[PDB]
Amino acid sequence: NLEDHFDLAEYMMKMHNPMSEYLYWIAGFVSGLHGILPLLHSNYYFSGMFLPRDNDNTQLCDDSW
Amino acid sequence: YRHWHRMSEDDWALPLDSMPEDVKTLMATPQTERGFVEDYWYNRIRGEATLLDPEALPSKSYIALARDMGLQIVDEPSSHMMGLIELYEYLRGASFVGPFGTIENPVLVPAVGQERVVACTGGVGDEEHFTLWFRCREGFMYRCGECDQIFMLVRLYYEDRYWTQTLVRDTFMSDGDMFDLKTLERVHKMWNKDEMVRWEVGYWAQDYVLGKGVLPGMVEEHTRVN
Amino acid sequence: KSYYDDFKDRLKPGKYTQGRCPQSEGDYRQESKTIGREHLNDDGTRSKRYTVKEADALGYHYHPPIDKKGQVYVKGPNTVIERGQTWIKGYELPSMEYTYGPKQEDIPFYPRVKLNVWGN
Amino acid sequence: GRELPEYVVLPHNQQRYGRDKSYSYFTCLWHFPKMVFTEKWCYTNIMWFVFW
Amino acid sequence: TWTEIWWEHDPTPKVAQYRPYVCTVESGKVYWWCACGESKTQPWVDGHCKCSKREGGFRPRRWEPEHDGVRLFCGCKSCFSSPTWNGGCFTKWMQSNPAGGMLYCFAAAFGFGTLTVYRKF
Amino acid sequence: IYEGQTVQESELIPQEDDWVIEETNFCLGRNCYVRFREEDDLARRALHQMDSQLNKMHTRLRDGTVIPYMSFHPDEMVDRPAPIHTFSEKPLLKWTWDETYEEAYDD
Amino acid sequence: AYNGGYPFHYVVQYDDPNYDCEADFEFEEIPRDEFGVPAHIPPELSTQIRHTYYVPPQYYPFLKKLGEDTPELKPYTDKLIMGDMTYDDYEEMFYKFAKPLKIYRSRLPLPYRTDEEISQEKYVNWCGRWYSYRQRLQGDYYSRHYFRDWLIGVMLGMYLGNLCVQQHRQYRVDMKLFYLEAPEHKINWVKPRGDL
Amino acid sequence: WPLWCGGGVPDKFIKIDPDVHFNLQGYRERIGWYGFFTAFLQANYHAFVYFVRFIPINIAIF
Amino acid sequence: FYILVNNNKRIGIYYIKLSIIIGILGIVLSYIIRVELYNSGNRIIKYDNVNYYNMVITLHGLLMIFYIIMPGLYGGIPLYILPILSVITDIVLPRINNISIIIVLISYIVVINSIVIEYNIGTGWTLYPPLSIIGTVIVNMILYGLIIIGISSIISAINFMNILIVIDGIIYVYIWSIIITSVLLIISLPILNGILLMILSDIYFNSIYFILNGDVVLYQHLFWYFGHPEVYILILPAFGIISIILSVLNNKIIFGMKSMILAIIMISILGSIVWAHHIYTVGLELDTKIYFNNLTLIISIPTGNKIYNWIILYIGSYNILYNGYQSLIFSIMFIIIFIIGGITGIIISIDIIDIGLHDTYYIVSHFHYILSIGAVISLLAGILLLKDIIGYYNVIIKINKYFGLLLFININIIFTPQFIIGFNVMPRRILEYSDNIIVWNLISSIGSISTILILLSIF
Ligand SMILES: CCCCCCCCCCCCCCCCCC(=O)OC[C@H](COP(=O)([O-])OCC(O)COP(=O)([O-])OC[C@@H](COC(=O)CCCCCCCCCCCCCCCCC)OC(=O)CCCCCCCCCCCCCCCCC)OC(=O)CCCCCCCCCCCCCCCCC
Ligand code: HEA
Ligand code: HEA
Ligand SMILES: [O-][O-]
Ligand SMILES: [Cu+2]
Ligand SMILES: [K+]
Ligand SMILES: [Zn+2]
Ligand SMILES: [Zn+2]
Ligand SMILES: [Zn+2]
Repeated sequence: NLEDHFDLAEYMMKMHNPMSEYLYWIAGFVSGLHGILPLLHSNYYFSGMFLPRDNDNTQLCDDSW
Repeated sequence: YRHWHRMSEDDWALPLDSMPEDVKTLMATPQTERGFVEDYWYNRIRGEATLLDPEALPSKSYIALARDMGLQIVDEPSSHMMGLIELYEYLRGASFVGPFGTIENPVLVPAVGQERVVACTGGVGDEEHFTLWFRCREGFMYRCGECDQIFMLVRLYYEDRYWTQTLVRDTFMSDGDMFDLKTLERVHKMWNKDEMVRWEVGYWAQDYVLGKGVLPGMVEEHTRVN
Repeated sequence: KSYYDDFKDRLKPGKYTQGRCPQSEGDYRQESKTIGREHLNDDGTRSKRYTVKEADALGYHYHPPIDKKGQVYVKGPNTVIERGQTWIKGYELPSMEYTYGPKQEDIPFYPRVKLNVWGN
Repeated sequence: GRELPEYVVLPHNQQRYGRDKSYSYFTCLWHFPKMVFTEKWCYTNIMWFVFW
Repeated sequence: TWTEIWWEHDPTPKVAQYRPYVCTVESGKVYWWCACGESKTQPWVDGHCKCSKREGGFRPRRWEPEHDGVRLFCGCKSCFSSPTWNGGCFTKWMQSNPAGGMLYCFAAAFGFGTLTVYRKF
Repeated sequence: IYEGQTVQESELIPQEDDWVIEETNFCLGRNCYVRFREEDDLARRALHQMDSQLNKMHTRLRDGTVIPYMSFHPDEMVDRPAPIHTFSEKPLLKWTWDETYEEAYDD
Repeated sequence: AYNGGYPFHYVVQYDDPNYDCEADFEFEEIPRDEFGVPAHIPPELSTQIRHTYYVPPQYYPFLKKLGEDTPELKPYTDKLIMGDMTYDDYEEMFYKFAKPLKIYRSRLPLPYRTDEEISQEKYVNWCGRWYSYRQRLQGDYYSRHYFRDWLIGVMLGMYLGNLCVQQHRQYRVDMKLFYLEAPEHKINWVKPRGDL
Repeated sequence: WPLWCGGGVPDKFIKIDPDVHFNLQGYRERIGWYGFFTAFLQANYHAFVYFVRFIPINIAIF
Repeated sequence: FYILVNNNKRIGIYYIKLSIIIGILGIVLSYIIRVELYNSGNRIIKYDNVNYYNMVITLHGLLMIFYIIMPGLYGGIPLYILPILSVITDIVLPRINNISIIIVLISYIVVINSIVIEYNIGTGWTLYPPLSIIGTVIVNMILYGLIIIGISSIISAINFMNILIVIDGIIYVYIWSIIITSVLLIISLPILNGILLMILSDIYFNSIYFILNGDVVLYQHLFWYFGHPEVYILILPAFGIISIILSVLNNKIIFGMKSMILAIIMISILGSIVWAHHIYTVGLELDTKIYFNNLTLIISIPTGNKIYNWIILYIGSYNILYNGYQSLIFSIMFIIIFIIGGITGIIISIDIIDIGLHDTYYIVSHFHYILSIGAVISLLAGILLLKDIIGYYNVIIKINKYFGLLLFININIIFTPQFIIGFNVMPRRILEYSDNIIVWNLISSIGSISTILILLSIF
């Protein structure tokens, strides 16, 4: 059939449902979260804060904020 | 061809259990209306009926003898088609090498469709260039942009069909006089008598014309267990 | 000149985001009921039944194409006999304006030149 | 062997589909959540997956 | 020197100028460049030169800018990037006045040598 | 190394004094994204795509022969975008040699 | 010369008319070959024995007619009549009379070209030769120009490299004077800090 | 075998008609749930044949 | 269907799609690293969570090498065009091709799941023992991923080798590039599997190979016997692409085709015998060091021949053709960038220079210029060349001079300063550093944030 000639015919003929694209981007977004979420979780687990304050592991001036 | 695998047993002959049981209608069917199995057994029954009648062979012309065996007398039209068919089949698993193409004699590119991908490598020796691929569509005399080698597409097309051995046989072969069942019976009695069958195909064929199970031992031959 | 103005008429701006109405206003997920379109959805995409649930490669809707004589339909060439010779007229593709839109005029000239090869 | 017409006239007169409307960079930020919570085929597939 | 000593079957232009012509050009407009060097509306074809009359293998050279701006155009009529200028006007001049070419090249190399040596040293 | 086809001076001699090099444009035309009609369905948009293939285009010379779209590699010979099944009929790479046999000729 | 001499397909005969090599499990029946040689006579011996085809004498007049109509075929038919045709003789006869299929170029439809176009064939060939002449000459011209230019790059890369050679040269001179004259070099200066 | 060593089966003795063997449209309704279980079990005859030949030696080792 | 498809061209698309997805995780990890290194102090990782940084650098390396660039250059472009270049209908082993991509995805899920569930610790992507064998279960999970990935790589290599049996045309340079990478995989992977099994034995089976009286340097030999062939398994497909692009876009036949092919074969043989240039500082024997240093410098000869053959491909091309296409720019940029990476490789090849530059950010910049810049750009250039054939859209890349310029400038801002800090010296695989190295680290960090922003403009 003419519809079956091209692989991924709906996408190539520009008729595909946009949800397929959204899922692909969502999947990539979830993959990215696997580097950020465990960072926050591990920081809180061993420190009690989700993220540090720059240079809070060193001596700071009295007025430092 | 080198690309084909090993001959099957069927490539030599078919089992007699594949003979159509309605022999009377089989021998009356026109060639264009006979299928592959029906055409095999029409030719074998009729061809062996004439070959197993020695006294009539010397008086039979080659035109009539070829018709009985089912062989097609060759002519330029059919030879052209068959030749281009076999050339197409050979090129399926073989290299494509030949003389340099010119306007007088273009490179012949056989195809079934309306297009076939072709590459030009130029001439021989220093005139050979890198592969230049192009799509050879029908109805255009192609010229390589580099060496000016002329190409042309040849289509194996005839009347809404492509060219096959079956198509060539149907289009050019003409059915002769209708096969006479009396000849089958006469030859049958010649080589099959007193429990000796020296024409097994004609013993089975005569049995079917008689209605299946009539001749001695044929009911036992047709009784199977699985 | 502006070549976009030549085919502006063909390009009518769209109404729906992503070219589909809300499924409530029209259910594009269902198979079309139009005769001869049982393999397509309402929006024109191939139906899951045709491609997945009842795919022919899995044994559904078994229909051998080849006929008894081992033949399939083939469309012949455009043959034109002339000057004591049978000719075939090749099929020329439509004007690129029809398929792409720009009007095929004022095309820059790119001459034929054989391959640029290093010599000596 | 099946016989079909050259064209068919549909019973409805709704032009449901067509060219995309012009979209901006962040159009997806509202269109995607709209599909999830408003298109049946999307939220029935999500609930089915979560439940099982 | 392709036309001069190697190949005698291509048209050979006349040098209008051994310097590029500076012109303001607009995107979406097509310009026609003189390839014979005899037009009086340089760098464009005037309708009376060889290019306009399609004489002796001379034809106008079509050109169109992508963006608006000021572009340099070939006056020597032999630049590799013609109609645009890439320095071939100076190169062709050196072929015609090799003594002058050496003077400029020495001066350019002298400046380049001094600056690069002064900074690195 | 390849340096073009060899030419004999006899082949460079014209049959008329006005012969020059044919000025045929080998720019196929002006193109852009293939533009589908909204009215066309999936089947008819497939036909549209198949009719916009640059590799099916050619340039016809003064003698009626056409120089086709050519490429160094067969990757540019399939329809764009690539269909599921491309080379159903095996592409033929034509080699040339000087060998001949008598059966091919007739006196 | 293929498969060790074993034919892919061969005929086997059995004396008992109701014998089945798959159903029966008896141990007395000896199979025969196509010529009828019992299996217990080894191939090396049976292949030496000369086997010839015997047709019924009623066929002799037909085989005679074939020889006369085709004199090249007569010697083979005579062998068959006289019972001197082996399998090898039959094979020689078979392949001797096999002919290749013929293709006629005069029957091929041609791509459409007008009579005006057909008269321009010499002109187009003439243009092609001049294009090949110009191509070949340009190859020599370009090869000379660009490979010569690459020398400018060598010289530019030799100048820029020499700049770092001079810097390195001065560096080594400076290093030799550090421990000898430089006041930056200090001895009996650093004292141990000690543990904190 | 339907390979070089053998060939096709005569029509008189064919028992699996492809027209009926294929065309699985709504086959689950025709076979029912127990039929579905039967078909799954019968689809693994090849794997069953192997396990019947493989297990004994492993029992001996054990 | 989607997962059941055996089409070789569809599977090629899957490989590119998955490489981009997994690539998002890779780039995110890179941003974490550069953010942390912006100054001295703790910025986004606590001092009590320093183990996370060690895991970030480990996963970054492993994912980018085995789950992104290798699946993209050896799985993606190859599976889509190789059967077409070979004028064959489809790939020789259809079912094997399907399982290979599924295997890659399953091993990726295992790795990322191990981030979420296991304690986060790191031992580098080179998994040196004894550190690798005294760690927690996350190391066990990573080992399973590598072994599973190895299965996919070897079966894919078998698939490509079978093209020699079916190729109906001429073996083009690109086809030669993939075949040789396949050979390199068939010979190197079995050795890797063995040493990985020994790491498992010590982790999980109470083996003692990597404790006293057992030589830990043994692992480094077997690992790098696969390690360096891996870097050429990742670059050779890129070379094959560069050859096609330059010839096609410049309309020039490849010059010295046989020398290109024989250069690829040579690089492979030499690359299979130079692994110990990664082990210069362990204390190997003088003659061994001299052998490996000598043979390592030889690899430049065949690699140099290919570079110069590419240059002449671009030289002399017609001026009328527009040269601003992204694919052409990337192909040219590869030559300019690869020379930088290779030359620095020759510098580090001298062992005495290497003593100073081992385990410093100079090594980082060296292999980034080749992989993070050269290999990435080659994959982009190859996909861009096949845009019409592949058929993807909804991106502005094909003609985007801004993207190319911004990428080139900013990528160099990241890694050029890493060459400087190599003589400062700033060790690798560290997060805290002395205050006098902030300037260069800060400049590179500004480069990383900028490159990420440019990745958003393509959409
Ligand atoms: C490096 C980046 C930058 C790169 C730049 C350079 C790029 C250069 C160009 C490269 C080009 C490469 C080649 C491209 C070829 C494209 C071919 C193509 O389009 O094929 C057609 C193919 C399919 O089209 P089709 O043929 O119409 O398919 C029809 C379907 O088969 C059938 O349709 P259907 O509707 O029936 O479909 C079924 C559907 C049914 O779907 C639905 O029903 C969906 C319903 C809505 C759901 C929406 C998501 C909801 C999420 C909720 C989250 C809640 C979180 C709450 C948190 C709370 C916290 C408090 O889906 C499913 O049922 C399964 C979906 C599974 C996949 C999605 C998975 C998502 C992530 C899951 C994570 C799970 C983690 C678990 C962890 C557990 C731990 C314990 O297209 C796609 O799949 C889309 C591709 C789109 C991109 C193409 C490339 C474009 C160019 C590049 C753009 C840049 C991309 C950058 C990367 C992404 C960045 C983010
Ligand atoms: C694809 C990636 C890739 C490529 C191609 C290379 C190529 C080379 N690499 Fe590699 N290298 C890596 C990836 C790569 N490398 C990685 C990822 C590491 C670190 C792994 C880790 O430690 O964790 C590494 C580490 C590494 C080290 C370790 C340094 C250290 O541990 O302290 C060394 C030193 O020998 C080295 C050398 C080389 C050499 C000599 C080449 C040669 O191939 C370069 C050849 C190219 C040229 C030489 C330029 C082109 C040729 C010419 C221009 C000809 C003229 C030039 C000359 C005559 C010299 N590399
Ligand atoms: C090919 C693999 C690869 C790639 C692309 C990169 C890309 C980058 N890497 Fe790389 N990196 C490694 C492999 C890679 N790296 C390895 C193997 C190590 C050593 C691990 C270890 O020490 O144990 C390492 C280490 C490493 C460190 C050292 C941390 C440390 O150990 O102390 C740092 C930060 O300085 C860093 C930064 C970056 C940055 C900023 C980018 C890039 O973000 C730069 C910007 C470029 C882009 C954002 C484009 C990338 C896009 C893609 C990859 C997708 C391509 C897909 C298609 C084209 C379909 N890397
Ligand atoms: O590793 O080079
Ligand atoms: Cu190495
Ligand atoms: K820090
Ligand atoms: Zn040619
Ligand atoms: Zn003029
Ligand atoms: Zn000029």
